[PDB]
Amino acid sequence: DFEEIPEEYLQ
Amino acid sequence: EADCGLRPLFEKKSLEDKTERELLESYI
Amino acid sequence: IVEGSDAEIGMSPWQVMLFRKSPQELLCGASLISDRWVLTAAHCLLYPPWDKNFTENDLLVRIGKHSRTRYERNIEKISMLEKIYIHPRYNWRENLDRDIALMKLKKPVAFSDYIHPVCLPDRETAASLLQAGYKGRVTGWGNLKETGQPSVLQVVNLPIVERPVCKDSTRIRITDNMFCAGYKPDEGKRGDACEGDSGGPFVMKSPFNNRWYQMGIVSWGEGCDRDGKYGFYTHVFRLKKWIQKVIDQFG
Ligand SMILES: C[n+]1ccccc1CNC(=O)[C@@H]1CCCN1C(=O)[C@H](N)Cc1ccccc1
Ligand SMILES: *[C@@H]1O[C@H](CO)[C@@H](O)[C@H](O)[C@H]1NC(C)=O
Ligand code: NA
Ligand code: NA
Repeated sequence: DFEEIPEEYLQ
Repeated sequence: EADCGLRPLFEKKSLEDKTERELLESYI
Repeated sequence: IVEGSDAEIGMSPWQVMLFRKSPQELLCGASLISDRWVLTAAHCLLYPPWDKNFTENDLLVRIGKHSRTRYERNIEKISMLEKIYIHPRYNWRENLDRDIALMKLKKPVAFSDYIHPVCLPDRETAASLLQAGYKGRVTGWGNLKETGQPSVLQVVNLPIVERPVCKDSTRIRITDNMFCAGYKPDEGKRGDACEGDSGGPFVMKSPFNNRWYQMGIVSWGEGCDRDGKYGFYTHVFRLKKWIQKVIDQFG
């Protein structure tokens, strides 16, 4: 249900 | 921090939020 | 938050969302206490009865938020965790005694109109403000009812309750490291924290210096907003020596 967050924060 | 607890959009500009007065009134 | 209202923009700029990386979901609330430190409930990170034991790499903190689900481009800031510190005497086995944890951020967060730290109380402000009938404010993105979810940050103001009334409302053993808050059945008004609000702040605005202080951390309750029940909060001042020890040693 959450909008995707920038990939930079998932690395 | 020296500036802790002072909100930029409220205390810093002398604006009050809609319900903070309810807190103040309870502090007897 | 049950029976609260939408926060105003910038109303709670110390509000932090603890966010699970995978799957992406709300984990808990938390609060910003400096540019590098975030305060939350220990049970948000460690709760063996529910197989909960998060490590630093499992989570993110999202700061400056208002919308629950949106990525608030140009407003929120997302931080990785360097280290988690849980109170060494946190009692997850029985009653959540000492339900407190700190998270150190990998990099300092930049303050803005939407991001700003809350004060921690000293002995004097705690003595002055932690009195039955005095109201604090609880904020979070948790459920709107016990048994749905908000578009934006919710806020509710609630009175601190007399210790004997807290004790008499539950079979759980209460300790000096907790206080309870909420309206009594005869008071008419209502409101409570609920699932997802855990770890968020209970704040009071000192009438002596007009600053906001975090007096509590959303800890536990039996259901949400039930008549004759109250929300229980970690007593931040009582545990401040530990907070300062951690920050002094690892800061
Ligand atoms: C549900 N709730 C209501 C009000 C405030 C905060 C919360 C969220 N807290 C919780 O859900 C916490 C986490 C573990 C069980 N729990 C609870 O609140 C339990 N319902 C009661 C409990 C308290 C202490 C030890 C064991 C069980
Ligand atoms: C939780 O995880 C850590 C390792 O990351 C482990 O050492 C610990 O024993 C686990 N259980 C706890 C703290 O109850
Ligand atoms: Na009791
Ligand atoms: Na209640």
